[PDB]
Amino acid sequence: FVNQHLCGSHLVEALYLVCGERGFFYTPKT
Amino acid sequence: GIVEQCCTSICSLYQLENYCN
Repeated sequence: FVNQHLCGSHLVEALYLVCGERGFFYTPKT
Repeated sequence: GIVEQCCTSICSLYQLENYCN
């Protein structure tokens, strides 16, 4: 799932699955 | 940032993990 173009909700969902209990930050404007 | 690395170019696990807390 990781090795592709990931945009929008699809990117948020990949972060969710990979980071698990660590959580994550999503900062699209950087 | 994440959009440039993962949306407009091909994502990787290495890069995704840069955004885990």
